[PDB]
Amino acid sequence: MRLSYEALEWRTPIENSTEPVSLPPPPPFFGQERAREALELAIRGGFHAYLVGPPSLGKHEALLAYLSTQSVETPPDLLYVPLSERKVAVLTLPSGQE
Amino acid sequence: MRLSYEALEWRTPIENSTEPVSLPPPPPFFGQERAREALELAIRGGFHA
Amino acid sequence: VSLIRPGAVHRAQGGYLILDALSLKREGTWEAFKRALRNGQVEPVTEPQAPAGLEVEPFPIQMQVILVGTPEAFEGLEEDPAFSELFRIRAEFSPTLPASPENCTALGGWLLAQGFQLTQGGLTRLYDEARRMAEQRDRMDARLVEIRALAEEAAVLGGGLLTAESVEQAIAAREHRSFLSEEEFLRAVQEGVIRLRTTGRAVGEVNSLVVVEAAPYWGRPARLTARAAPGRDHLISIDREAGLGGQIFHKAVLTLAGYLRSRYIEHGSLPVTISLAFEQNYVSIEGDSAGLAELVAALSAIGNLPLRQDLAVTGAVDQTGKVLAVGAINAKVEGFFRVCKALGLSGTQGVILPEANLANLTLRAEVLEAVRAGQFHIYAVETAEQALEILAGARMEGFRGLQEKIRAGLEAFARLEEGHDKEDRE
Amino acid sequence: GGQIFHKAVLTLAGYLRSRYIEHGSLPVTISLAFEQNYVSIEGDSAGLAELVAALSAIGNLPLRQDLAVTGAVDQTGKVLAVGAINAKVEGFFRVCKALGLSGTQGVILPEANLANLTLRAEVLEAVRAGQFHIYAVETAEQALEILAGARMEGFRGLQEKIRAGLEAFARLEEGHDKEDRE
Amino acid sequence: RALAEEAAVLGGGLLTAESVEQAIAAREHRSFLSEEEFLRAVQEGVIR
Amino acid sequence: APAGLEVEPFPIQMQVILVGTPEAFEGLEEDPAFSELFRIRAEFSPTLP
Repeated sequence: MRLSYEALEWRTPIENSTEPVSLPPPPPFFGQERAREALELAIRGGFHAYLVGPPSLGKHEALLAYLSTQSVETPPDLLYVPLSERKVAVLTLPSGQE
Repeated sequence: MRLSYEALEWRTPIENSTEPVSLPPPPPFFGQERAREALELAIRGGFHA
Repeated sequence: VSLIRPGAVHRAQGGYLILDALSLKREGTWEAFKRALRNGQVEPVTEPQAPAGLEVEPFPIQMQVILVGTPEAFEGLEEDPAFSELFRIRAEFSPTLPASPENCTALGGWLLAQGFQLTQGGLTRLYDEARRMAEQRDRMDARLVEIRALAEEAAVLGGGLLTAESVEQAIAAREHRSFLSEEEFLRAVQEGVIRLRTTGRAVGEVNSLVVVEAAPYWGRPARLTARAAPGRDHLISIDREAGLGGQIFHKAVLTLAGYLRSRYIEHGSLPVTISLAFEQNYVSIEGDSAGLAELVAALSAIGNLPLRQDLAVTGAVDQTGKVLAVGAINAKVEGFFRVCKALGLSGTQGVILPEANLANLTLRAEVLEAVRAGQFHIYAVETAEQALEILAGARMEGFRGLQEKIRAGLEAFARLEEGHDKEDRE
Repeated sequence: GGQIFHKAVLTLAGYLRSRYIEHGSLPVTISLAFEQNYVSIEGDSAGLAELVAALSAIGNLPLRQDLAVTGAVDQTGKVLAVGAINAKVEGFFRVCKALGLSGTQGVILPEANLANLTLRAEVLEAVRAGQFHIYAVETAEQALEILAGARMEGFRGLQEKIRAGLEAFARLEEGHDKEDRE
Repeated sequence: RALAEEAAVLGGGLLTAESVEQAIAAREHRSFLSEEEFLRAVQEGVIR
Repeated sequence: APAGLEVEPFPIQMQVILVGTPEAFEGLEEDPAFSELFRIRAEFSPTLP
């Protein structure tokens, strides 16, 4: 059957192009709800996780933007302490104690 | 069909062969407007091309 | 103790370690890293030629490891049952996002956060171009890096402001920079080196649309031919049997043979052997998906039907005759429209593509404006019968219809083979 | 690859089988061989020379040796373009001149290559003097009728002569089958 | 144990039936991408 | 040399313009990173009008 223009016209109708537009930035992983929910599960539970997706998806950018917004309990300070010149143990301390 | 000499004659008709030519140098990438415009875009925007 | 240089693990305590599985298999460190995760502990690398070293107690690991990579890069790690044992959570980034005005506003906000200045028209045009790059009308491409690069190019051409016209200029420049192969093709077609009939009728010759894989994405027409000979039911696809291809029963060849045999049973022996070939090469063939062009060309050759060369034919066909979707339909249609334009539009050229690809059709604005002008008619079909009826112009009904002429041709081939078999018994 | 199909062989077989359906079970096997080697074969395109030689062998057609032939052909019979038409035409013209031109030496090249003919000054001068001839063809029928010197249809029509040769092969095979009854 | 962990995180401290259902649903939903694409293609008519 | 200076990496603020035959870039074009870094393609048409 012979397709008409209207069934073929897919360009969104341009209304105005003479003024700049200001919009709030969208939340990280916008329209990517699967990744958001999986990351929330992997973060609250502290599970290891892995992101998959086609290249050039900005996985690194969006992931780092989302992770920085997360708040985590203050990590303890971990540091190598030498009990001798051959034995070096690992010492854990409250935050800011090292 | 037998092609005529006129149809197969492709050499530019040589008019003068006795005087030197004086022509200004052509713009860089002459006849390569695709490459020229691509490099224009790569230069104004500072992308890696 | 003071020469211990902290690595990745020594900085993510209580935090998140973001890794690249591609690197993990490229540097072969995945085995050691997986062992460390198993142990929940790790030691710094010790040089095996320094006996006077440090027996450092393994550094404890308390952190979320979040691997990052492509779906292809993770099969190299999914063999290990420990891999699914460690990383229980898989977050799959959808390659496409729902193309809704909310997502358009989100895209605009994201671009503004990137530092671009764009007018509303520019945002609309970028959103349309993203939808086209995803090659579906209602799913915009999620590859925000590519959208960011396209916006960069449009800003450079627009002086800094992503006005709509700047975005069309950037898209046109993107096409134009990698347009050299198509420039050579069109120049050859005009010069007559590559003669593609874009006018009139031809028997057995169809103008298929192929994507060159001797080059990046560029749809261009290729004149596909099919000739019928009286003999066996064997179907030879020359482009799929140019070598080490006749010992493999290609799914496309068997699909065409099945449709042809089961569609016509009054001579169900299929007294006709069909030779399918492409004029010239630069033609890349799937070899696993029979093309609607091949089927219609074979049917025209069998029934001696003059198919229109005006209308290109694309689509993957199933043995029931149900025309399936084909990847990169936009490139094929744009290529054929370009070739028609170079030879000049006669107002009758067009493209026949499956109805399934209707949701994949996002054509360049030139093609759309040509369509609205009644100069380039996009025909969508459901089954091969509709496409054949459109090419021949006539229907499957009435006296001297397409079905009747195909039956007559098969009958002529059958009687010729019967006479030949009479010669083999006398 | 003596057990591997070739695009050239399949192309020629398809053309020949399609063009003569009154003997669809093509009764004749044709051997294509290049006298002398130094012949570097494309192996991906069947030259018009191969097709016209096969046709003359089928129909017992005396082809003119004055004219060379070049060009690839599809399985429909449409004479396509080939690379470096200049070199081939110049080579044939040199070979003709070394043996002495007679004004009937010539080349059969596809009209597709017309946008590539950049022949040397000597060849162009020979053409202008009517000593060397370039014939441009589009379909194998035109090249065959040019070489054979007669038209496809009518008295001693080349199509009719090829049909007669194929019918002779068919009747010979029938006579051989007469011995297969025993 | 892994599924119970996932349920506990969604419940916070308890493996209630709702938490187990949510954890199983999330297990299906995280690797649901291929089937999501398949169903979207079917609805859009790309695959009929 | 175990006396290596802890040299700070030198920042890069330049446009890299690769040059080579279409054959040479076929190997590099395979990489998903190459298309991400070098995205302006300047092609030299082997013929001019």
